Amino acid sequence: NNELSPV
Amino acid sequence: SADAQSFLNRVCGVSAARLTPCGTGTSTDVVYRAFDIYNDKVAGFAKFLKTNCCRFQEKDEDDNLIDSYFVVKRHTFSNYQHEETIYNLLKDCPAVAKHDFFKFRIDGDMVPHISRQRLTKYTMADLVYALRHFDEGNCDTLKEILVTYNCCDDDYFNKKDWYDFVENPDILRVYANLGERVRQALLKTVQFCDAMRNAGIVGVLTLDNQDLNGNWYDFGDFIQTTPGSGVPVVDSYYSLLMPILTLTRALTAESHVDTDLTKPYIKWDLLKYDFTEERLKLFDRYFKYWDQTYHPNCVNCLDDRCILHCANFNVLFSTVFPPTSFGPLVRKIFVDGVPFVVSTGYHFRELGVVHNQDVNLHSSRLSFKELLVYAADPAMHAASGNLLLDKRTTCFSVAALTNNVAFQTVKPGNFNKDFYDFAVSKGFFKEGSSVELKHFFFAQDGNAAISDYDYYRYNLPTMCDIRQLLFVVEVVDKYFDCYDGGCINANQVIVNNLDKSAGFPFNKWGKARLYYDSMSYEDQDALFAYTKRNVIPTITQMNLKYAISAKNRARTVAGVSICSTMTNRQFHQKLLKSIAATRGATVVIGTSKFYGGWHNMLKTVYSDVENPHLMGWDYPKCDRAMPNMLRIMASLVLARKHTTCCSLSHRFYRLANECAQVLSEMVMCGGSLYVKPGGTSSGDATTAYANSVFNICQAVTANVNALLSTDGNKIADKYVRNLQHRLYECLYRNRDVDTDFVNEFYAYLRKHFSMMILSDDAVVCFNSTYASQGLVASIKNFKSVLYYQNNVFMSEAKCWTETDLTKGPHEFCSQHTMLVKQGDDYVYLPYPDPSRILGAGCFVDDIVKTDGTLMIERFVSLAIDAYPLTKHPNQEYADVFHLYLQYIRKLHDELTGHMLDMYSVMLTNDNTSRYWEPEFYEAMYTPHTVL
Ligand SMILES: [Zn+2]
Ligand SMILES: [Zn+2]
Repeated sequence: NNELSPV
Repeated sequence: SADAQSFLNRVCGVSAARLTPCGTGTSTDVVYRAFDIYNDKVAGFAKFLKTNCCRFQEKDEDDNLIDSYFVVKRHTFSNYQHEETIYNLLKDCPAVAKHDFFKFRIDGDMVPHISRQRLTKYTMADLVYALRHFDEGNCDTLKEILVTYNCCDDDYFNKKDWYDFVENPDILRVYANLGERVRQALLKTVQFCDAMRNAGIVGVLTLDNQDLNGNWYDFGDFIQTTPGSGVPVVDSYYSLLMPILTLTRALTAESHVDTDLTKPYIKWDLLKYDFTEERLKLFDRYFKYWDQTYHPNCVNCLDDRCILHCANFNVLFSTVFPPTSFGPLVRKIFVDGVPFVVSTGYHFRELGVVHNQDVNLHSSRLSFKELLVYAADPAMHAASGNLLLDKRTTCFSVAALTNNVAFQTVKPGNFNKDFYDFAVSKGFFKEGSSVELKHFFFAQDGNAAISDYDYYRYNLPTMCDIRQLLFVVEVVDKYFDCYDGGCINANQVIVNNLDKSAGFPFNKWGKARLYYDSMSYEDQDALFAYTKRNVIPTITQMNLKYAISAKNRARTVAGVSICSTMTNRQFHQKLLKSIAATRGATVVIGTSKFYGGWHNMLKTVYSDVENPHLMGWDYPKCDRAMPNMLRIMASLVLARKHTTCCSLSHRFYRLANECAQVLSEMVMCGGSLYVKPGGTSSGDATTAYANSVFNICQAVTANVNALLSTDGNKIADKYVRNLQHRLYECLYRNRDVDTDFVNEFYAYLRKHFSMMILSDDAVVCFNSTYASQGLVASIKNFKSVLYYQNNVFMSEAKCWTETDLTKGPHEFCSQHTMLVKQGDDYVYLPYPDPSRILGAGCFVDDIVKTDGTLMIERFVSLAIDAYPLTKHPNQEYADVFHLYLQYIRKLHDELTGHMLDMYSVMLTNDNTSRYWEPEFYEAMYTPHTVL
C-alpha cells in the first residue's frame, strides 16, 4: 500500500 | 474435496499447468514479507504479515517442483473492476505479468478472484531487505535466494565466516552471480514506465510489486488520465535499491562488445579520457524517469547538495571504463625553449574531468613557487622512470624510480635489565600472578611494507542511498554549529614542530623549517590563491612505525607533501582550533583528563537520559575500508564555514585539490609508485576531525534505519508514531530541506541517544526501554549499517554494553574507570593496563633507558600515568605505583652517589624528595588546574 495523495 | 479440486482446475486456466496446492484447501495462505508502505497513518519499509492469498506451485514433465507460482486473491467487487480496467490498457507490455479475472462461489454467494500466473517465490523487496538488514543468526531468505539461482551450493554455508568480507573474500564472487537479474529488472522497469506514460496512468512504483523475473502487478493504487500524459513516481524504488547495484556489480555486461557476456571486451584507445557521452547514454538507458538534472562533470553543479547527488551516479558509471584513463592529465610546455611535461588537469572517478584555469605554454625563467609546484608533481617523476610490473600486490603499478627495489625491516627493542631485576626483587612476575608482560617491540622482515600496503584491497566502490544521505548530512551539520571558521592569512598560522619531514621529494634537501624560512608571507599567500583555480597533485610516502604494541602486525603512517599541508592549514586551521577550545560538546578533542576532566566528561555524557545504559562499538579496518562517498561528505561539512570568504568555484577547486592530494593519489612504497584506490590517509592535516564527522554520520544513519524498519501499527506512543510518518516524507517525498523537522529530530536524538566522540572512538548513553521497542539504535543496527554501507562484518565480541552507571564505560581511549572517594565527594578516575606501564619500563630504544640516571623524568611521567592504580581493590595493581616511587628514589640516590665519589661535587636534596612521595601525584587528579 503506497498512495499518491493520502490527504 | 469437490470445492478444492474444482477451484484448482479453474485456477488452471486455458494454459497447460500441472498445479499442486501449497498446504491449503480453498482458504488463504499466510506469509511474512517485506513491504514499502505509505498510507496516511503508517509509513516505512518493514516485514509485515501477508494474509489474503492462495498459492499453487507448478510442476514439470518429470513431476518435480519448479520456481513458478499461481497467486490468487479474494477482494471487494469495486477493486476487481478498477484493476480490470487498468490492466486492459497495460496488458500488451512485455513487462506486465499475466492476469486472469474470474468469479467463484465459496458459499451461496459468488466472490471475485484475480489470479497472477508464473511468479517467483520472492520479490525485489525481499532481496533488498535481506541485504540491508543482515544478521548471520537468521538469514534463511538470503540463503534460499542464493541457492535457487545457482550462485552457490547448499553446502557452501557449512564453512564458517562464509559471509565475512575480510575473511573469505570469495563471497563477493557469489554476490556477483546476481548482477544480470538486476540488470534485466532495470530494463523492464524502463519499459513499464514508457507504457504507463503512453496509456495515461499515474502511480508510485514499489519494489514489492516486482518479482525476481522482472514483471509487474498490483495496480490497485493507480489512477487514469488522458493518453500520453501519465506520470510514474520512482523516487523510493531507485533510492532503496542503489546500494545493491554495486554489491552485485549489475553493470558488468556494459564492458563487452554488444552488452553480451559471451563476447570479448571492448577495446578502447589508450589516449581517451573523456567518456562524457557514454555517461549520459548509461544514465538515459537505466534511469530514464529519474527527474533531477545529472551533471557528468561536477564542476557544473549548483551547490554542495548537487555535487553529492551527481558524484553518486559517477561512482557507479566509472566502473565500466578502463582504469588507465583516470588520474592526472599532462601536456608539453616550453621554458626558454626546452620542453617539459606538466599536469594541467585531472580525471576523477567521482567528479569527472577538471581543467586548470591558469596554464601558460611559453614562459621565461620560472620562479620559486613555480619550481616548488613542478617538483611536487608526479608527472616528471613518472615520465622519466621505468615501467614496473609488481606481482606481489593487486594494486595498480605505475613506475619504478630507480634500478633496485628496497626492502626495509624493523628492529627489536632494547632490554632495561636493572628495572627488571629491581621489579623481580620485590615479588613481581611470579607464577599464577595476574600481572604479566604482553606489550613488546615486534620485529619485521624485508617484505613487510608492501604486505601492509596491499590491505587497500578491502576498499571497494560503494553506491549510497542518495535520498537517505541527503537528510543525514543535514542532521550531522547540527552537531557542528557552535564553532566558527573561514580562511586566514599566512602570518596567522601556528605550526607545533618545524623539525619534521617534508615528504618526497622535498626530504632530499631539508626539514619543514627550510621551507617555512625560504618562503615569505606573500609567497605563501600566492601559493594559496593559486589552488582556488588549479589542481596540484602530490606524492605521499609510506613509513614503518617503531613502537611498542600487543599484536605482531606492522604499522604504517603516511607522510604527506609540504605543498599539500601548507595550504590545507590556511584553509582549515581556524575551525580546527575552535573545536579544540570548546567544553561540553559532543566532540571532545582538546579536553584533558587531568584536574577533574574525566569526571566532567562523564557527567556531561550522562546528561539526563531516562533508563540509561552505556554502549561502545568497533570499526574493522577503519581507514582502509572507508568508502569514497563518505570522505567527500566529510570534506563538504568542514567547508560550510566558508560562506563569506570563498566563492562557489573557489570551494569546488579546494575540494578537487583535497581529493587529488589525500584520497586517490600516487604513493611511494619502497622506491616505486602505486595508485591508491581510496580510503583515508592518516597523516593529512584534518584526520581526527574528519574521523569524528564520519563516526557521527554512521550513528545517525543507524538510528534512522532503526526507526523506519519498525511496524508502526504497534508503536503505542502517538508522538513517536507521528515522528516516524514525518521521517519517511522528508526522505522520499520532499526534495528541499525542512528546517523545522531537522531541529525536531535532532532534539529527539539528544534526549534518548547521547554521544561522546573522539576520532573514531565513542561512548553512548541510551534509553534502554526505547531500544527494546526499536525506537533507538542498538548494536545490531550498527552491524547492519556497516555491512551494506562499509563492506565489513562487525563481530559483537569487540563491542560492550554496561547496565550500571556507577561503573564508567568499559573502555575509552584505552582507559578504564572507577568511582573513588576523594575528600567527601565521589569522582570518576581513569587508569591504564598495568602491562602497558611495566612494558614501558622494561623495553625501550637505547640510551632512552638502560641507564635511568640519564633520564629520570621518564619515570616521573610513567608514575603520573600509574598513580590511580593505588585505588584498585586488587593488590598487585597498587604495587606498580609503589615500585615506580622506590625506583625513582633509588635512581636519585645512585646519581648523587656518583658525583661525590669520582668527582668531588656534592649535590643537595632540595625540593627533590617530592618525587618519591605521593602528594605530588595526587594533585594531578584534583579539581584545580595548576600551570
Ligand atoms: Zn549536479
Ligand atoms: Zn574560505
